[PDB]
Amino acid sequence: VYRLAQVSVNIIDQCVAQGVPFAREYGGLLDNRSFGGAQVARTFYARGQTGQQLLLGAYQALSRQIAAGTVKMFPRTEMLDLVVVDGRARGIITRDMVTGKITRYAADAVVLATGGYGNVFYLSTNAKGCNATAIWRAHRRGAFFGNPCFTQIHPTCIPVSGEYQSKLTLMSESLRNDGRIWVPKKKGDTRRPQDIPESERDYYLEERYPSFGNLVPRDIASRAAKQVCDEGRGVGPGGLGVYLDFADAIKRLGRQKIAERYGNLFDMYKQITGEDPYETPMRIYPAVHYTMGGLWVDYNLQSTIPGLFVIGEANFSDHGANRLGASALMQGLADGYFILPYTIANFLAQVKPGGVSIDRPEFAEAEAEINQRIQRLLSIRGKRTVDSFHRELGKLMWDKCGMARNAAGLREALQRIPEIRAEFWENVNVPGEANDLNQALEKAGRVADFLELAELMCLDALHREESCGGHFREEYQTPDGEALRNDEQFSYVAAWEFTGDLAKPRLHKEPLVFEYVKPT
Amino acid sequence: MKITLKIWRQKNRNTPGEFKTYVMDNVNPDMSFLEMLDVLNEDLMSRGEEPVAFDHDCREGICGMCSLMINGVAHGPKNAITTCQLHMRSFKDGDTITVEPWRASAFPILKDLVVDRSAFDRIIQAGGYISVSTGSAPDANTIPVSKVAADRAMDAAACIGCGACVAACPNGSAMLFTAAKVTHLALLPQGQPERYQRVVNMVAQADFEGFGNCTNIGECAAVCPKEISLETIAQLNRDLVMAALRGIEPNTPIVPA
Amino acid sequence: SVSTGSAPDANTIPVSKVAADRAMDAAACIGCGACVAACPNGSAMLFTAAKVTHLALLPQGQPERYQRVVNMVAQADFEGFGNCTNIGECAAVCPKEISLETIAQLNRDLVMAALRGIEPNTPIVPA
Amino acid sequence: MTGVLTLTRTSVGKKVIMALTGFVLVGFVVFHMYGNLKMYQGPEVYNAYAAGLRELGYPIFGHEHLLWIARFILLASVFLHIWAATSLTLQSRRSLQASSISTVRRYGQHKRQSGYADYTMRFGGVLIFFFIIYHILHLTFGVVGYEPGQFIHPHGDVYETYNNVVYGFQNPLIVGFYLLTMVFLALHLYHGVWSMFQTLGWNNRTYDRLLRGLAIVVAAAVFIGNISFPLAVYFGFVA
Amino acid sequence: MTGVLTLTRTSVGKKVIMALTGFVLVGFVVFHMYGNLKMYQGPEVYNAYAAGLRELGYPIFGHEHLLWIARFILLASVFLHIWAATSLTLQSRRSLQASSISTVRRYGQHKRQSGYADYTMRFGGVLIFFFIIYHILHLTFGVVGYEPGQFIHPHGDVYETYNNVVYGFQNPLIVGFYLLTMVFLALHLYHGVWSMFQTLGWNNRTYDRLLRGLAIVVAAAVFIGNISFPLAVYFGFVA
Ligand code: HEM
Ligand code: HEM
Ligand code: HEM
Ligand code: HEM
Ligand SMILES: CCCCCCCCCCCCO[C@@H]1O[C@H](CO)[C@@H](O[C@H]2O[C@H](CO)[C@@H](O)[C@H](O)[C@H]2O)[C@H](O)[C@H]1O
Ligand code: SF4
Ligand code: SF4
Ligand code: F3S
Ligand code: F3S
Ligand code: FES
Repeated sequence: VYRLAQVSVNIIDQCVAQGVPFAREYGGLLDNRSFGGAQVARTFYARGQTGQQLLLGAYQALSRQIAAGTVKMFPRTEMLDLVVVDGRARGIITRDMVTGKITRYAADAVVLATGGYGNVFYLSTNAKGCNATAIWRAHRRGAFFGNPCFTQIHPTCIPVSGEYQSKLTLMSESLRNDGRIWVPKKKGDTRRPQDIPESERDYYLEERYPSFGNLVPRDIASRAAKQVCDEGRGVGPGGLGVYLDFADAIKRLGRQKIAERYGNLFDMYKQITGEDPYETPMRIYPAVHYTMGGLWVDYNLQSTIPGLFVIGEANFSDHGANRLGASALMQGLADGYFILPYTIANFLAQVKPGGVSIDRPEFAEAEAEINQRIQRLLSIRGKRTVDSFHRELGKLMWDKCGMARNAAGLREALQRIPEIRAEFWENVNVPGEANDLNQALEKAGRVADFLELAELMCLDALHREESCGGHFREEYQTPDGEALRNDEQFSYVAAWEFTGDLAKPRLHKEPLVFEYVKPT
Repeated sequence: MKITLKIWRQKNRNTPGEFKTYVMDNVNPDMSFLEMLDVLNEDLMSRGEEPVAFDHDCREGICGMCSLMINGVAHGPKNAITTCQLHMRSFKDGDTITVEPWRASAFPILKDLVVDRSAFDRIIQAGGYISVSTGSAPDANTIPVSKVAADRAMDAAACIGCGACVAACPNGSAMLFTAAKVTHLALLPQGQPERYQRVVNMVAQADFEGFGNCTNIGECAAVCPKEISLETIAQLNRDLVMAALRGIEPNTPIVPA
Repeated sequence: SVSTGSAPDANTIPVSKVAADRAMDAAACIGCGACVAACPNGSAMLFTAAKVTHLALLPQGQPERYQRVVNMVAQADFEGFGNCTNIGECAAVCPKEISLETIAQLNRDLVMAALRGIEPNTPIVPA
Repeated sequence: MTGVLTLTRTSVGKKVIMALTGFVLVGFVVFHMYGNLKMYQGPEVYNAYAAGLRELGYPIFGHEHLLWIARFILLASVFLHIWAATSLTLQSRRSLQASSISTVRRYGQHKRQSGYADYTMRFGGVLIFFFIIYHILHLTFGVVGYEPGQFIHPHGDVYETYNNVVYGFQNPLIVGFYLLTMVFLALHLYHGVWSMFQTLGWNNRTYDRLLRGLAIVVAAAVFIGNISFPLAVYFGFVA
Repeated sequence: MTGVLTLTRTSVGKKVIMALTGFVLVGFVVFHMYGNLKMYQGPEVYNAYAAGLRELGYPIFGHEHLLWIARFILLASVFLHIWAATSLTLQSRRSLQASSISTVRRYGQHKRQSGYADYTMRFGGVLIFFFIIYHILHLTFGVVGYEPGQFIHPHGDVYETYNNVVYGFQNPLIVGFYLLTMVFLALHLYHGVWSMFQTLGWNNRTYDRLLRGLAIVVAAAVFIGNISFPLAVYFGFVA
């Protein structure tokens, strides 16, 4: 964490040099803003697309290196397995997504920068293709999964209009600083939300939780929202949503200044839902957003497999049980620019270059396994689609391993996950062929990995008999609803080893000692 | 809503394509266009037909993956949005919607609606960057960028690389994409040391990749999701004229890998 | 428009000794208003042009100079000052001998800002 | 490394060449319409204008020297214009041949929101090229479109340009050809006067509407004058 | 957001407009004095100059076309000049009105060190405006200051400008009005030739004295020629 905070300054220098159009003041110098809950203005931003401009700078540097010939770029290529030779990550097995060709690549070191597994819950703020295939294959090859159950949610997300939808668009939580969360008191109401009288509105988070008034943390408020929607009282096309109303703030403050504060958000909400939030209440619903778990890495950003380096969201690393705002972009750019160049050189200087080709038996075994898996997926020809199984898995994981977790629910999920996996492998429909642009095949592979990863996530959540950050156990909480830690028994990182049994992975504790920031 | 869909179906690059008709009995007005395509794909899979393949990652209008020519317009009838940001409330009951890929020589079709847009990557590789290595950057406040120049460069830099400018251009030209990158890097001081080279290289690459020329028509700006203006193209033109006055010669083109 | 804490190293941007000397010549304005009193039109052109020249001769004043002159000129109109007939009675009485080259510099800045279509902001209303 | 001649290397540079040669050609077309407006002034005024075109700056410049310099400039400008137009049209056709429904359809539907300037510019350019060839052969040389004994070539300093104009627009087919070319030249000017400013980079938000208005004014003036000429000659107003 | 037309928004921009229109008007005044110097060559040369002002570029431009373009430019320049002068005079009057000894006196004492350019410039501008009106009615139109049977209007290409001038400066009152206007126009030029350079920013320490000398030269030349004309006509030197 100190290393990340210490290299953040170099990150900002590099991004400004690369041409990232950060916000400037009128005098020409950089402009800072503050997130929600932060006491300093330490955030550098493009107007509303900071991540786009950061990735555009990084992608322009990558394009410069592609032109220089030092980097070979393989887009539309999905890594389907990790090849470990003599205990080292010596290659990968990939499938071209257009021609369907399986290719073997050999390297002296393998870096996994494959993002988070937040899509193990079907409904999430992540992109449609975001998956856990790379880190799960590395985990099955010998990498330890560090705190898989550590998942972050976003409070303010645009809900779904039906069972078809799988993506919840993220809305700046700041929409929670100026709105009131409510639900009609009648379980089934046909009236328009603006026509509902004040006395007939259930303003939960205000009637309950008098403390943290209008400033409830995202976890408590989102658990309350999920409970309300599960009780049948939520609003929206499927009942999964709550009314974040802005009527009283519009009446109180100036509509012009409210526009200056949330114009892009309101226009986007009206584009997505078709309802103007200046008159009608906005509808929101919590969604899984980030996964600060991932493959355990050491100070050198190296996993349990020597030569395998995991960076970005794919590793556990240094977000703890809750990732701060504007810290995942910081961590990714830090790992890429100012940490991995050193630690990977440290690893490579102690080994000889080359010596492993793609003709090794390990490459052939991994390729045969991948081919057999793809053929089996294409040959099942069941009566259920891939997204049906993914939706069932995500529903179970969001109900059982989501913002509210308990022992009985996690045990039920641990019973059901293998059943869903067996039903998938016996009754999934993957049309098409292997050597074609088969998007159903890619989805099938990702969901096949998700079905195994979810069991580990639930086992880790049942393991941790405490609440910390995003991981919330209902049996370990303060009377206010906040997370209650057990630093005497759970002050460690749980790195899980794949033992060949999906239900019985091996737990390896990495003790945590705090010499500079004492727990409190 | 009852929606009739005339969707381009092509097996691969070599196979000739055609229009196939699909009737959606029930379409939710709140349902997005890509969500409706997903429902159609699920129906096709249940029936045993080949699902329609289209590019999509973010479904937020920022990644640039979605690329559909809907009813003759890139990204659908509604402007300043993407295909993913287009929802079925923009259509009516009984409507017929024609769904197409991008049509351009430099944007080959790989599947029903999927298009190979790597020519944009090779345009970027031909100078669409600032040649600064990691570790050599000075303090982030060493060089002042005026708020106006920063805002204009952020206006140009907000380009999701969808290729809809190429698709809507009558000439199939990548002028808006190239001009947006040229304007983004030319409005900042950090892009001054290599700007007159960059535009030339980039323009030459757009010629090498197979894109057309600019007749100053403006359909590219009409369909741009990010409302990138034709002022970017005027800026690129100014840069290219200035580079010609300086005798700047394009480098070797970025050949594909 | 530079905020506290964001300034770079003081030797980052070189200011030539001639430009620094000219900007110090303009910056030496004590805001007495004697230019307004000597001006037959009651104009604040020497004071405004001194400030415009001081900030426009330094690199740090480049990012907002063409706006600034316009705004400042508009404010001098809004405050009730007269126009400049290039009489020069402003510079005759100036305690700090602010030259009429400052007004020529302001004029160049305003012409350049007009060519760029710089619209004056809303005026500073009194408190 | 070859200087300004690097413009030929890029399509944008060829377009800049088109913009400069179109500046020249637009200026000539406006000046030509203004000069030919002297038909309504009368035969004596029109023939004096025709003769004084050749005798331009006589006490200093020789006979037809300025006119031959202007002719060479026009020829070079129009040749560069046509060459660059051919190259750019071929490039834009190759840019659409690979991925299109046919050789005549790119999309099953392509609704246009910003004009059909490509179609009008290219077809009107080919028409204008043909018209320039035929019109040179018609009025400058009188080797086509004339009954025998109707066209009077210049005899020293005596010019019968008015007689040639009067006897030229008698066949309704020639009048229709001229009117069609003037329609397509009006479309050419209407797009190209704005587009040549946009091509050189001399455009922005605030002057875009002004340049569109200038394009409309130039196109309308040239169209009105250049269609008034043969219509008035054919209808007997000019005789 | 408006473009160059944002100059109307500021007093400094209005002064820049007045500097440009004063460039135009100073050029016209110098050229007009130079042309009117031809009256000493004789009636033939003066009338030829008057006629050739209309036939400027006859083999190319029609009659009075260049003259009418020059007239429109002069009218637009003088209208913008007068509008900006009125706006700025009103602004300075408002600037002085609130704090002053009276409506006329500003200070119980104001010892001037850099001349009286405001007084002379404003009073001379009003006088020059009145003179332009009376002068257009006098010599261009001959509807004032003439006995019945002395002004000859140009019907064809034959001009009697020399006769009109000779018959014009016969009344001593008209000669005195012209002389007073020339004195105030000399003061106007003496300040404004330097001032238009100072207003556009084209001034510094090194060229200030050179521009003051240029202003003196222009003012002296125009004054000497423009007072020589009516004095010589009145005294019989020109007849
Ligand atoms: C009467 C003489 C002509 C005039 C005044 C004229 C005027 C113009 C102008 C001003 C432009 C705009 C240039 C730019 O966009 O930068 C233009 C474009 C064009 N002209 Fe011409 N033109 C003339 C003759 C021709 C001829 C003979 C052709 C024959 C092909 C032609 C074909 C074109 C084409 C194709 C374009 C647009 C190029 C493109 O598609 O990118 N023109 N013209
Ligand atoms: C109906 C309208 C027009 C009329 C009445 C007209 C009339 C004439 C006449 C009588 C000539 C012979 C004089 C000579 O060759 O010197 C001529 C020449 C010419 N015209 Fe036109 N013209 C018209 C339209 C155009 C247009 C639209 C163009 C556009 C390029 C054009 C270009 C030329 C050229 C290049 C010449 C040859 C000039 C020369 O040889 O010196 N004309 N025109
Ligand atoms: C031949 C006619 C005229 C010429 C050549 C002429 C020339 C000039 C010039 C060159 C200036 C200096 C502009 C500047 O300082 O930037 C000026 C200033 C001025 N002129 Fe004129 N002018 C003429 C007619 C008039 C008329 C008709 C009026 C009023 C009705 C007028 C009123 C003024 C005023 C008030 C100023 C100075 C205002 C100020 O500096 O604040 N002038 N003149
Ligand atoms: C005593 C000196 C002057 C003499 C002898 C003189 C002579 C003449 C004559 C004879 C005309 C009629 C010719 C014509 O209208 O084309 C005329 C017109 C004119 N004069 Fe003067 N003038 C004198 C001073 C001035 C001055 C100081 C101005 C300053 C603005 C001026 C502006 C004009 C204008 C605008 C016209 C009308 C031009 C036209 O209609 O084409 N004159 N002058
Ligand atoms: C009336 C006489 C004039 C008109 C008749 C002659 C027309 C000739 C043009 C026909 C096409 C050949 O035109 C030729 O196009 C090619 C590629 O298209 C251009 O080729 C050049 O630019 C293109 C991109 O712009 C790239 O391939 C490359 O940089 C270079 O080869 C040539 O610069 C041009 O000469
Ligand atoms: S310029 Fe606009 S339309 Fe073209 S690729 Fe970029 S975002 Fe898409
Ligand atoms: S007289 Fe000189 S010092 Fe006093 S306010 Fe005016 S410019 Fe400043
Ligand atoms: S529509 Fe095409 S011609 Fe240029 S201005 Fe846009 S790329
Ligand atoms: S005296 Fe007055 S007119 Fe201008 S130059 Fe000085 S403020
Ligand atoms: S899917 Fe990313 S822009 Fe539409």
